[PDB]
Amino acid sequence: LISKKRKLVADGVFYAELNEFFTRELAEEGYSGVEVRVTPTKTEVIIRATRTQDVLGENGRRINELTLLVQKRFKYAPGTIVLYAERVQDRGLSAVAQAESMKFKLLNGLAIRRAAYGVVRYVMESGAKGCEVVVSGKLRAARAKAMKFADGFLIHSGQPVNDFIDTATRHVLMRQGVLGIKVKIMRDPAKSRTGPKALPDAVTIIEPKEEEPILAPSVKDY
Amino acid sequence: SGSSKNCNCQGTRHPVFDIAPNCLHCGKVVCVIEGLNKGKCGHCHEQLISDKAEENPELLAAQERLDRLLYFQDTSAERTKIIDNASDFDMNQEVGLWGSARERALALKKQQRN
Amino acid sequence: IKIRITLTSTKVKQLENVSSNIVKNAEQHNLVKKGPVRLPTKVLKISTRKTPNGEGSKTWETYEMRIHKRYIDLEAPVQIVKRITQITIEPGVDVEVVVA
Amino acid sequence: DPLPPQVVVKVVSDTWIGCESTHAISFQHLIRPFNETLQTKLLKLRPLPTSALQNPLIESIYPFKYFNPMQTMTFYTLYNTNENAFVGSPTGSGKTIVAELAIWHAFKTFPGKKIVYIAPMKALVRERVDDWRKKITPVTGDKVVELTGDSLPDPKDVHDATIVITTPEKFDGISRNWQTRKFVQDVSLIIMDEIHLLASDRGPILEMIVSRMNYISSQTKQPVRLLGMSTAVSNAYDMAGWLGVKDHGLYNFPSSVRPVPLKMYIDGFPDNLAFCPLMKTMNKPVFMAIKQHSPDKPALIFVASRRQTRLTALDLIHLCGMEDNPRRFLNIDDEEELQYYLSQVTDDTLKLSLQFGIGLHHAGLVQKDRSISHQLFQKNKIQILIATSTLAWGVNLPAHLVIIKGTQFFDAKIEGYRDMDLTDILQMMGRAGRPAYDTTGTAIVYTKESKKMFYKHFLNVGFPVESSLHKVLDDHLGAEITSGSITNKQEALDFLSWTFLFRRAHHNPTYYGIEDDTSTAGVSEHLSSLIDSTLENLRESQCVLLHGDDIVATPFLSISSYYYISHLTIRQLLKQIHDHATFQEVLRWLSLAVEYNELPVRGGEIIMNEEMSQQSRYSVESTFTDEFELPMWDPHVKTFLLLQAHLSRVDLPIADYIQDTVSVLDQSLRILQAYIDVASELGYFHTVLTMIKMMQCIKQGYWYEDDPVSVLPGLQ
RNA sequence: UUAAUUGCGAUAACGAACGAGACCUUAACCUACUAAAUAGUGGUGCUAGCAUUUGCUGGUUAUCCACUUCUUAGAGGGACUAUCGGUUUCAAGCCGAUGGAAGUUUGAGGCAAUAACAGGUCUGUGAUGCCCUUAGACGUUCUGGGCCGCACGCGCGCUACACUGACGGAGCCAGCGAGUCUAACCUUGGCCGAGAGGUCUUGGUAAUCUUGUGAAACUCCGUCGUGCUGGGGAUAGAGCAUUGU
RNA sequence: ACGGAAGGGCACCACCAGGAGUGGAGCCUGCGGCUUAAUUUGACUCAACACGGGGAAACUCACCAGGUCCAGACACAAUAA
Ligand SMILES: [Mg+2]
Ligand SMILES: [Mg+2]
Ligand SMILES: [Mg+2]
Ligand SMILES: [Mg+2]
Ligand SMILES: [Mg+2]
Ligand SMILES: [Mg+2]
Ligand SMILES: [Mg+2]
Ligand SMILES: [Mg+2]
Ligand SMILES: [Mg+2]
Ligand SMILES: [Mg+2]
Ligand SMILES: [Mg+2]
Ligand SMILES: [Mg+2]
Ligand SMILES: [Mg+2]
Ligand SMILES: [Mg+2]
Ligand SMILES: [Mg+2]
Ligand SMILES: [Zn+2]
Ligand SMILES: [Zn+2]
Repeated sequence: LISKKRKLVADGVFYAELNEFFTRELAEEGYSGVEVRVTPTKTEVIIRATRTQDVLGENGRRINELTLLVQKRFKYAPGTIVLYAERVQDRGLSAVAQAESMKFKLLNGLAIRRAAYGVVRYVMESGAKGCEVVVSGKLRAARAKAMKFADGFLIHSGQPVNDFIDTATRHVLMRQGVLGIKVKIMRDPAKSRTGPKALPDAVTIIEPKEEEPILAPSVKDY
Repeated sequence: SGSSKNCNCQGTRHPVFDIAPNCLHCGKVVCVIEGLNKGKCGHCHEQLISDKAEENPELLAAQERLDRLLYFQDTSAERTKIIDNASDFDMNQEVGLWGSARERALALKKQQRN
Repeated sequence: IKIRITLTSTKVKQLENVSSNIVKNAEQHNLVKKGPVRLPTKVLKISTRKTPNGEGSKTWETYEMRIHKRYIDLEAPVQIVKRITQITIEPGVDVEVVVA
Repeated sequence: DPLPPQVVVKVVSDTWIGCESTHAISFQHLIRPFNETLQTKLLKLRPLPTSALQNPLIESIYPFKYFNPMQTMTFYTLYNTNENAFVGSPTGSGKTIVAELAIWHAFKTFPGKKIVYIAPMKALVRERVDDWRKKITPVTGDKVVELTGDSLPDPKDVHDATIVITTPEKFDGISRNWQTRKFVQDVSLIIMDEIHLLASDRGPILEMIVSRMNYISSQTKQPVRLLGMSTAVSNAYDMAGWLGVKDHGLYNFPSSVRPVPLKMYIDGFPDNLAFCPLMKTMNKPVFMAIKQHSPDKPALIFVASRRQTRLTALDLIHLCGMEDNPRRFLNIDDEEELQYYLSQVTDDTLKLSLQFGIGLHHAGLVQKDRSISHQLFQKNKIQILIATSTLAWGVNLPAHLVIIKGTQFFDAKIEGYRDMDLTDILQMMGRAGRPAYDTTGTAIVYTKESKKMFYKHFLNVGFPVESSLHKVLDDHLGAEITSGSITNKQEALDFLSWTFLFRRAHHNPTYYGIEDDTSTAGVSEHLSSLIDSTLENLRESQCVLLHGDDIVATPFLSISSYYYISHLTIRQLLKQIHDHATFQEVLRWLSLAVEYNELPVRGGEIIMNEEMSQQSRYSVESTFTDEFELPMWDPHVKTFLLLQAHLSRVDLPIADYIQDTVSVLDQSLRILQAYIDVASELGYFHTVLTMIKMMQCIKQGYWYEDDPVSVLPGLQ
């Protein structure tokens, strides 16, 4: 018995707690976000990752223990919580996955300039309208500085930033300190299919069809 | 209990009364709620419970196969099996003899005897 | 029987969707039906300083969470109200039913 | 049974390492129709045997005192209540005693009623009456009158009849007259059996009947009771929601519980023979199976086609030679009595096959020859009862083993071989197992490898029953609406509302061909488009005139009830009628009926068809000319020549044409009746006079130039 | 010319991108749609008071009947400076009047570009490199102090220095919010006590109960009277309770 | 970039026309200073000073006078029923 004012708040924290658990466990499984759907007597959780086999494993081994891990912490009875595994559509258009790819290249000794252009190039090739990757920290020297890499064009103000831009931030641990990674990807409004299909300032006019003058009063009887 | 709530579910949504499963007069099924709150039939108001040679013979025979019908339903999990002519039917109870192969070493010993 | 169903989701467009098929399910079944009642919107506000430290001009941020709640009343035998609850479940729309 | 979290499809290379690609598919499309209702066998130990019925007349009959245990829920639920209930009864587990609950239901409340029974095939009709002529009528004093296409009883007998058994097609014709036929007013309960055949051709005929009583009950404001008699049906909820049953009562028992347990075996045969060579490969394994599984007990084999009824007998008898007794299990010790039964055998296979203990039955024999294979099996004289799949609906044969001899019977509509539907072979297992004769029964389902896995997975589970009305949906739309009940298309949506189609169309849009949207709104325009299609496909027949949203019952549509009308036939011959119709002209018109297109034209019949074309009084080449010219293979050409042979009393070259002629002559009277009503409305007196000369010639088989005196017996 | 590199334009530039704007939230307008005992309105029932002659004020949850004007919404509309008069290469635009619920981008906000500060932050983080400590350890925990200490200098503030007042009686009006489950929250009501407060219950997981939050400033009738005075309420002493070991 | 250089346009964190105030008094509170065993510390013009969501009796607590515990995983060697 909990009031709806506190129930929804406690539901969002459950989503928040469950979200950070996966990003710390499936960090090498390409975790790309989670969704929680509540049904009476049956609670289901949808995991979205790039590698559906690793999340599942043989006989659903990984998903079973992950489902069982949630059971112990949240005091949910067996048969009430069930986890799913689903691939992420258009992996090039998800900022979280591409943020991991940027982190992956740096830890292997790859150059900062070439690797940064690699992330933005794949995102652009995947149909994204715009992409921006920001790297900050001690790059080649003790004196820290920021290096921004971007392509296409990204809006910065107004409501459509929420609609069209996905932002991902991933800390990177290196021997010289911490390098910050920020990734913003702007998808094409023409493929949104949820809400707005274009920018608020885009006006498209249907071309009228010309028709020659009849030049004579005539009747088509029936 | 004296409750006047006539539960005419006939066992659809409630467990049936084990002692009085039905009405002996008009066949109405009496559940546990219907049996508890009243000992009389819901429909024809007949008493449900009164306050082998002698018994009718084929009446006893009817429940013999009826219990088998319940037994068949209870034991229907394995009745769906398909014999086929391509199934190995390992016949092992739950494991291949603890995942260990020495029972056939006697056959190897027998072959050494040969 | 006086069946009452309350819906307390945050996002409204699906909440209006869930209350859309329920109301037409009753009339299509020829059921005495009470219209949906939309309670006043609950605005949960948290105001806090933006800065983590104590330095800078005193800029304050306000965050809002909206709670939209409706209820629909139904009067019908149990065998049709029991065939309502198991359906019309969509993500992030809390649904409960109370009897009598 | 415990649903997994997901369904996983894994593809892996065959040479490389790690070349893996996995997909996890979720299924949240789980709605209440997507379930198995079922009923667990509960503890209802004490029955109500006979004496607990409170009627001495009924208790004095039916000497069965032990009450049917497999009626666990049923017993007296429908004995007193007036609520519709659905009963699923696997095998012959009460098909007779439960069917008599109609009298127990409300006949005591109001006697002298005409409750109507319905059976899907006329084979059931004969046995549903003959068994009850010494069981109900002599004790209840109530007569029962058969209503079929071959029996035309006096209406007074039908009005005073108590029970009526009728196929759904024949009930349709009398049900076309609901407005003016005062006979149909006493319907309080309607009972029909074997109702899961909606996937078959005759299912749509029965399906549209149920919606009729729903409209009758709705407008007239009194309930009409129903009762569903069938076997285990997967989608019980959808049928429950269409039959109009309430929560109190639903009978769904699986095939697991039966009076006799059933054993089923699967075998595979190579995939390099299409239909023909895979009888020699399969005939021999049948012989070992019969001996292995049915040493001294009856067997039963179901061939694919009519000719395969012979071929299996030819090889099996041949293979029976290479063992102890070639005439094994003849069960005829008396040689003098042996020749007694062989005397009545007519010809062909039965003459030289009945001595081997193997019986044959197919629709090519004398009407008594079909029975002869049964009485011998009735007292277990012959063992093998090789027959056609059409015999799984008629007399209940107490056999032990059923053999599916091959599979994938031929279909003429697709000019190819198609998988057998999972409605007939499932019922075909019901013949296996003899109640109170043997403990358990066996079944074998020999099939090709590609279909071998399919039957292993789904034979026990079964499939949902589907509605196939939308192949003939144009025909039966005007069956109930031509009376003038609906004038606008807005309520035309309501006319189809309580049909079974919506119970599966919205639930299973994929089966019916919907591919745009699976939602109820998405199907709404699709189902309306079919309704729009139905009315527009009637426009080119100039039977209905549209005034926008309004429809008009034109005189062409005036004759749609009171008589069966195929609609599509009207437009074909609409531009041919004239006042001065000649005898030759009408003879062409009679063979032009669409209903005659079902007549099969066997291979090579064109050679013999051409021979009698010149021998006929009116040759086909001189009759079917220009736009009306037809190919010689077409059944219309064959039907035209068959009628002339009957009029001229010309002996047919083969006995196969005789059966076709009987079928042609069966519908000759009713088809010719259509032109009488059409010409009467137009006032063509000359045409009407010509009509009377036709059936007189057809009935006596003599030409109009022949002397009617010669028709008398003893005169050539 | 605009709030605007906002536009008209000119033109060795053409064509674009970010920002502004658009967008989003909120405030007002609808006797238009769907409504709503968790909001009301009118009437019909039972009933209290006065006039009694037709009324007025009311009370009434299982007394109903009908409605959504007021109240909440969901889906819509509504404003684009509309019409007109002036001024302007007579272009963008601006001023004025009428109409309008609304005409300073309608008001107010959210978001809010590039380049930077060696701005703040290691005391929010199990975010951190390096350094220090690493077992009478700078770790943790327990007891008691301190962060309040007072010669003094500053900033953010609250009370006023009075009759546009103070004090005593009555009049009596808001809106944004919040509230208990393995807890003990918001508390109406009866009783006791100057008061603070204490006891027994009640309703509420909440448009329904606190709550019409009967708030204060304020309104009216009385006392005081230009007096560091019934302005002012620190500085000090004694007593009564609550929070909490 | 700067100019006590010019030109054009803007802003009540600018001014005019004013309003209400702070600075004067008492007190709450933060900062410096002094004191002390400690009076923990960050921030030095706008862009700190009712700010660190900092309204600290114990906790918070980081300072002081003292007393416990080890939560030193794991590996290696030693003592050793
Ligand atoms: Mg009253
Ligand atoms: Mg003008
Ligand atoms: Mg603005
Ligand atoms: Mg920080
Ligand atoms: Mg301090
Ligand atoms: Mg300040
Ligand atoms: Mg208020
Ligand atoms: Mg004073
Ligand atoms: Mg200004
Ligand atoms: Mg001034
Ligand atoms: Mg002041
Ligand atoms: Mg500034
Ligand atoms: Mg304090
Ligand atoms: Mg302290
Ligand atoms: Mg301490
Ligand atoms: Zn019950
Ligand atoms: Zn009874």
